[PDB]
Amino acid sequence: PDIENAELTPILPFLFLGNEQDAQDLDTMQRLNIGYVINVTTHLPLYHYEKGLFNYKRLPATDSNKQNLRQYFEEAFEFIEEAHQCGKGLLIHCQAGVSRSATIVIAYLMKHTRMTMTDAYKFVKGKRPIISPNLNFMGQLLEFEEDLNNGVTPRILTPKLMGVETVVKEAAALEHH
Ligand SMILES: [Cl-]
Repeated sequence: PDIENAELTPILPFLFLGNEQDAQDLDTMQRLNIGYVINVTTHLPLYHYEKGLFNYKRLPATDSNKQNLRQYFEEAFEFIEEAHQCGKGLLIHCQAGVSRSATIVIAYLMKHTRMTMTDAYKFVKGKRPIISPNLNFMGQLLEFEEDLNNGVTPRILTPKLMGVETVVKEAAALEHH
């Protein structure tokens, strides 16, 4: 509880990070032009699925110290890019939007923005303070960051994304860290 009943966080113009609440808030979603959802849990339902409005993708993971989240990065990344590729907004969430969801977004910012693991972590954190991936996930993000830098993973730096202004705010924010 406490500060945990936070508001849906906008990471990028087309990328939002939230909790199981925001996952249910059909009004905000349609308002924000959400067309895609990623549910990073195994037990929560794909809210509003029946309504046949958005496209979904579940990354069946728990916030355990044993969970493998890497296995899902690539997949989650495409789905995020698909939503991007076509003017739709994407909402990613888990339970509290505190550990699992965040790890995915941080990883994302890493792969598509040669941003450091710490910069990405700080960036997302800046916009959503409650953020706190678990040490298991932190290590995976560390490995991932190493993998990116050594090239064993195709870092996609295609301008296919962000417009100038977006990149500027991004850059300006990292300057604050
Ligand atoms: Cl969580």
